[PDB]
Amino acid sequence: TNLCPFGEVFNATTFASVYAWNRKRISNCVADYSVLYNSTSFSTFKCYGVSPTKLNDLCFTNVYADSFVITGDEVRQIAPGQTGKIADYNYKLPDDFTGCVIAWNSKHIDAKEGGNFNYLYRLFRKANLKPFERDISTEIYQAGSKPCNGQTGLNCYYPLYRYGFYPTDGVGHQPYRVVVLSFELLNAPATVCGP
Amino acid sequence: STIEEQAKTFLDKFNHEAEDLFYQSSLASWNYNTNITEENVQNMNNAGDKWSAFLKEQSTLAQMYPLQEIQNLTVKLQLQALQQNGSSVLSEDKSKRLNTILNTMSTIYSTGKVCNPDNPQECLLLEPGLNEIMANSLDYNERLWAWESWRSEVGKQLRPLYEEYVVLKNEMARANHYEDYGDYWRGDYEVNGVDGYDYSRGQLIEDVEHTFEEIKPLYEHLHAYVRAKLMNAYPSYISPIGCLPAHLLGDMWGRFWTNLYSLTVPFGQKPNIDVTDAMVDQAWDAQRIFKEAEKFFVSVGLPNMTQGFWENSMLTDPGNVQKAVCHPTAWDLGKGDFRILMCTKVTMDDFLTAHHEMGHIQYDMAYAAQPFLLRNGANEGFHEAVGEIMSLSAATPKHLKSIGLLSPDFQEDNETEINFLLKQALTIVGTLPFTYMLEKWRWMVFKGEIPKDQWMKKWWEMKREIVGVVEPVPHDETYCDPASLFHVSNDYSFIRYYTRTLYQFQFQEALCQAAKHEGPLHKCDISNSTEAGQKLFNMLRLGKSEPWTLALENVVGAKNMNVRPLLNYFEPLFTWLKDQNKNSFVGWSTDWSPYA
Ligand SMILES: *[C@@H]1O[C@H](CO)[C@@H](O[C@@H]2O[C@H](CO)[C@@H](O)[C@H](O)[C@H]2NC(C)=O)[C@H](O)[C@H]1NC(C)=O
Ligand SMILES: *[C@@H]1O[C@H](CO)[C@@H](O[C@@H]2O[C@H](CO)[C@@H](O)[C@H](O)[C@H]2NC(C)=O)[C@H](O)[C@H]1NC(C)=O
Ligand SMILES: *[C@@H]1O[C@H](CO)[C@@H](O)[C@H](O)[C@H]1NC(C)=O
Ligand SMILES: *[C@@H]1O[C@H](CO)[C@@H](O)[C@H](O)[C@H]1NC(C)=O
Ligand SMILES: *[C@@H]1O[C@H](CO)[C@@H](O)[C@H](O)[C@H]1NC(C)=O
Ligand SMILES: *[C@@H]1O[C@H](CO)[C@@H](O)[C@H](O)[C@H]1NC(C)=O
Ligand SMILES: [Zn+2]
Repeated sequence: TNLCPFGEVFNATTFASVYAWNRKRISNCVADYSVLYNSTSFSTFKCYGVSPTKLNDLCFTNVYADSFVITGDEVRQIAPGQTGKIADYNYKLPDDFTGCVIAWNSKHIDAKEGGNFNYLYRLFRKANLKPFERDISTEIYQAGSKPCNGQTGLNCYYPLYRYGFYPTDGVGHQPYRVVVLSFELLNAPATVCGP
Repeated sequence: STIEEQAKTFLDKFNHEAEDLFYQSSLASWNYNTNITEENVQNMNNAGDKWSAFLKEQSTLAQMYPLQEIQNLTVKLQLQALQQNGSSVLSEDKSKRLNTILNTMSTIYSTGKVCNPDNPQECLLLEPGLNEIMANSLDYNERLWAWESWRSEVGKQLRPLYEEYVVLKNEMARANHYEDYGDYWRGDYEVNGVDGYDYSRGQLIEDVEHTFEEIKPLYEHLHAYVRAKLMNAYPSYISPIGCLPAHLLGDMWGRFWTNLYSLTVPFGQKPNIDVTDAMVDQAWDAQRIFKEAEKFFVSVGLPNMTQGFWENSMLTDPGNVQKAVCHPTAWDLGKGDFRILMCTKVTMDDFLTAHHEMGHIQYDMAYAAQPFLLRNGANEGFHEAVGEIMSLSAATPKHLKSIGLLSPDFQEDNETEINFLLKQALTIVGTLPFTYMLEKWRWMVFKGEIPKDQWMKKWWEMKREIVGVVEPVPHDETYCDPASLFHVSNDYSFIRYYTRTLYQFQFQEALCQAAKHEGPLHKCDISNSTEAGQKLFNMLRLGKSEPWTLALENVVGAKNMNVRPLLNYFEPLFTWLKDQNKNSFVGWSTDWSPYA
């Protein structure tokens, strides 16, 4: 008689930045997934391996709830087979992703006059991200060939740069809170089903 | 590990750091131009100084990426606009005096006041004092006074400052590998590295003079037509073979002959359009003017204005809580922010400029996906050209009766069309000889073909010959008459208004060609034809990424500026002017003067 704590993920006080996206696994509970789609309050509700068609009637071993904050035109990159600064360097979904991508505009909380710069992202990286990999490194990105020695400079840039979230920003630049539900199946006890 | 890939990463850091610094620049500049205060002035200056100091920071670092080893053209363009030294290759002391000249020359222009010797109690500035006299009065001496006293009391103050303005601007120009400051301005049209669409700086002057030679037949018959019409309003002053006196041209400089319509209307007993009053009876306001303009663009397949546009832009006068710069502007602040600052009233002139200003936003929103340094028109004349074509399609009765603003039973005949085209020629055709002659004077002054002790003699030598306009009072070298215009004393290129005129009729012809238009070109209205809006959008989304020679062909089908579409727009008037001048004298003699 334990419902899966989705309120701790969606209704959380503060959200993580996409470079340090926060994963919270959910197990041994009951999930009413149709509650999320029967809300009409989400900007993006796209499922890729599961169907939002009242298919809480199935079980999964473990489902993970990744959450972060990105721009409006950057939630397009939260999808299988996508590229870009978020998809390549911050958060990557597999080409055979099985789950749902949920997002909603949050300019009313994550934007303030004068600019909200608490959220940031990764702009440079020596290689792309494999699916569900996270990088929270702060090592200086060597663009040239001279050793940066841990210093910014010519062709040596700090990898993490800030988001500017103003209330007058366009919809494409406004902060959007994203939650990714990744359902996983193994030869395992199939913890979470949900009636 | 190429210089090209190292520049792509350098441009990545630039495009992301400049977005917020440029946003803070204009977001603070917006709160001044709407809530004018010395507090908001310094907020506009502090935010604007840090942005310009950032542009200097990145430019010197961008200099360390030589374009000789780079081959990607879009990477070349962003670095070129960034590697631009500009006002910084000068010394650190004559850069301050150069700006001190620019700030003082602009101050004398905007604060200049003159008074009449018959009642010195009231004193008039240019706006709205002297401009109203030059645009409404039929008194020869009242126009002569306001004309002469402006250049004799503020223009003479600018002659020493302009003489020092020419040398400092030329020192900065040649220090940036240019021939002169005029050759620095012509660089906006230069294209290198694209074989088949290359266009150098010297090629502009040859093309400007070439297309201008094919306009003179139309301008001469327009010049001779109004000259006979002006002879009826000024009988003892005009001569049927001489040039037109400068103070009888509609405004202070004669840049536009628009206000001469009441004196030169062909069929003045035919009804004017002037939908202004019909807007007041229908309880129109500022929002409905722009809301109707939005529906014009969505009819040709263009997106609707952003939600922040209606939320943030100021569309009417503040209402006695603030004071603003009511000059119509279109704002591209970055971060997907677009605004329009214009204190609109219920007027047909404001209803058309609303379509003109919203046309800028549609251009601004189209190249938003482009990198920061490529978010601008193809050249200087592209942005203002796409704005005019929106008012052209909106001003025709084909569009006015469509939105229910003109009574459907309007006597639309061949006489009303001549009145409309004559009104159009006074504004459009009348400014071309004024624009070209003014810019070429500055072109030859910057190179040095006009000595300092003969500035005003050669200025009026080309006024009499090229423009067909003679001064009413002889001016020695103590005068500075070109600087009595805004664009000359405020450091602005002026040839942009010439190419803008020719671009807007190459655009309109090509759009109406794909908009299923039958009949004369001047009666076209591209709305409801999404095929025309798509052919226009294919060029707006490019921005500065591809050369203007290629971007022009994406719509018109020609790789260079063409004058034929302009002449065909006014040919129903051209042939009408030919017969109305059968017993008149077309042309002018340079030796005649109203002072003899
Ligand atoms: C110049 O560089 C740009 C930037 O990489 C090249 O364009 C891009 O093409 C890739 C696919 O290879 C896309 O993922 C990018 O989104 C494109 N970016 C832009 C800005 O167009 C372009 O092809 C290069 N030009 C040449 C001639 O090689
Ligand atoms: C911009 O200005 C700088 C100087 O301010 C120009 O650079 C010089 O570059 C040469 C190499 O070609 C050096 O030998 C000089 O020492 C540099 N001068 C200084 C003061 O450092 C640069 O070429 C200019 N770039 C453009 C595009 O005009
Ligand atoms: C979040 O809170 C709102 C009310 O504040 C509630 O309607 C919604 O169901 C909550 N979401 C979750 C996932 O519990
Ligand atoms: C104008 O700016 C001042 C401070 O610079 C502010 O106190 C005032 O509220 C502003 N006016 C409006 C109408 O926003
Ligand atoms: C704006 O464009 C959208 C396109 O998705 C359309 O659905 C909407 O009705 C338009 N609104 C207006 C006011 O034009
Ligand atoms: C465009 O079409 C609509 C209906 O489809 C019509 O109401 C409107 O008057 C048309 N405008 C023009 C300029 O043809
Ligand atoms: Zn404009």
